[PDB]
Amino acid sequence: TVGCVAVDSHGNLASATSTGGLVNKMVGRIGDTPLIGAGTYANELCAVSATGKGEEIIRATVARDVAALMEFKGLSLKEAADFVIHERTPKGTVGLIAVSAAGEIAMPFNTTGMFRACATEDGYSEIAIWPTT
Amino acid sequence: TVGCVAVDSHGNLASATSTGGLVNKMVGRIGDTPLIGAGTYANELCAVSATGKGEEIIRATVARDVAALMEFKGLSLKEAADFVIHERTPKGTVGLIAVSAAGEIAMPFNTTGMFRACATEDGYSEIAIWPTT
Amino acid sequence: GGWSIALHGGAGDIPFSLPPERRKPREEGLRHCLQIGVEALKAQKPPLDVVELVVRELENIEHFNAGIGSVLTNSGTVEMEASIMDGNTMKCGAVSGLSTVLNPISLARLVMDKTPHIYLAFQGAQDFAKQQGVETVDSSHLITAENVERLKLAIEANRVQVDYSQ
Amino acid sequence: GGWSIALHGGAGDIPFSLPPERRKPREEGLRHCLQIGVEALKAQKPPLDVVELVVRELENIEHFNAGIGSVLTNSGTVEMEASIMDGNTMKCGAVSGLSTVLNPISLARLVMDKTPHIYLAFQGAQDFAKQQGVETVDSSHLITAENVERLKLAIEAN
Ligand SMILES: [Cl-]
Ligand SMILES: [Cl-]
Ligand SMILES: [Cl-]
Ligand code: NA
Ligand code: NA
Repeated sequence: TVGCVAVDSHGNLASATSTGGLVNKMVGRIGDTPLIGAGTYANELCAVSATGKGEEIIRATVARDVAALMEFKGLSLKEAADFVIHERTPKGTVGLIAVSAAGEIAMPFNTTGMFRACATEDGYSEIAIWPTT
Repeated sequence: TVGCVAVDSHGNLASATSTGGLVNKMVGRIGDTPLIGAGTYANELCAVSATGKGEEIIRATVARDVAALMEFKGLSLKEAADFVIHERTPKGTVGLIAVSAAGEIAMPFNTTGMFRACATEDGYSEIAIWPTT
Repeated sequence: GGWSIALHGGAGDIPFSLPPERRKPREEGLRHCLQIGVEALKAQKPPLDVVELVVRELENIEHFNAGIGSVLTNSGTVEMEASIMDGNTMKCGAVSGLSTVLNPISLARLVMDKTPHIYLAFQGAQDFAKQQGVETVDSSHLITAENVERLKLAIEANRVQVDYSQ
Repeated sequence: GGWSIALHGGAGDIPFSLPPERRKPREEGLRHCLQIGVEALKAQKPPLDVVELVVRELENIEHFNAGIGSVLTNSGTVEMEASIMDGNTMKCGAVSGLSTVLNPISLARLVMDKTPHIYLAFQGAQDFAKQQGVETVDSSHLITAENVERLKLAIEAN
């Protein structure tokens, strides 16, 4: 899977995700990536793009949940994204990237790694593969 | 679109939705019915089946928002169902049926009418088309 | 004490002046299927089994836009979709792009339980149906006059319409 | 106030046993696209435009599972899917079951923008692509020999 989430200084959010899916998937099998709410979601509050085992992301509606947690329970982007990845989804099945309306970046994952990169107008940028340490 | 939601004595909840979709849809067009969290969702807390303007159900992730408003903001089935239907969807585009773990039944809709029925073990029944008014 | 059930046959723009021919069969449909859901719960079938049972019956009402009586594409063809979800296990199953499967909801179930996937669509999902041996019918058997007539009106207006449209 | 961007090229089990020849072109891939998206935000392109543009490029990198370099079905075929969403409008687009389409995400944008639907799939998505005149290649061109061997291995592994 590949994805990007972006936000300007006025909090206009967006998400885009794209994949070839799962190696050896049955012909006709659809995953999370094209399901608004699972693989891809973007709001007033935030934007999200997930990746990993499609079936676990569909089931946990992870892109919507991060937004829903923020709005409905008041959690920050980091708390919400962490809850979905490290609580309501199985180890080794899913990673996500997100940005908030205010510019916040979260990139949790419960897999061994996730090819990732991020940056801000204020100057920050990492690229990574495995968890930071 | 057709659908049915049911719960037993133990809270075991389930949901099913089926459709031809929209009249005159482009070939290949996917609506809300086959998406989890959009047209169909079921949970610890509730089960939902939505119906109407597919795209408008995908956009608002209807079936999942209901469950999510309940768990995360504490809304009852009734309040959550009314909120998604009457405050987050353009009028004349969406109805839904839902039941909760504890037996509650909610059948709001913002269309002119919705073909619907429901019953409880205690003895309630109702067939209906238009709003009670 | 225990169970509740609800069901629907579509939400849309339904006039108060829905003619008898259009109204009685839908009202009858609702009753027939509700009796079946209630009896199944009374006999304590698992709720997941009950919703598949009731939707198969809703699918079989020619006056409801699912299965037999599905609305038509711009090409005048049939493409049915369905999903099902067990709230106790989070298991789910979905299908899209069916043209000959008599009871789509039951293929959604089959995908749930018999496939490491949740969602199958179009040719691949007819392949699965064939493999699983579910009932398939000539596409024509799914088509109703009412639906052909709706397409026509929608097709000259250049609109995408809900089955229940003025 | 300031812009931000995040991007990925896949999550999963990525080994400590990871060779450079597979590590570096993914690190270069990620760096190249970060710069493409950052330069877009600096020039203050709309976020929606920016995520399509970055995802387009992430697709064009043969080392990620999307666009060219997509993984294979049990029949050894390419079936690609994408989705795009604007949070300020709630507008959505999605495609599935694409095989000859170079930048699926750009086709997902077109459904959003040119169609009254959110989601088209398989033969009908491919029809729409053709009407729209988007870049199609034929499907050999999307199949890396990394993914062919990947598939064979997964089949006998089951
Ligand atoms: Cl996947
Ligand atoms: Cl629909
Ligand atoms: Cl009534
Ligand atoms: Na029917
Ligand atoms: Na690629």
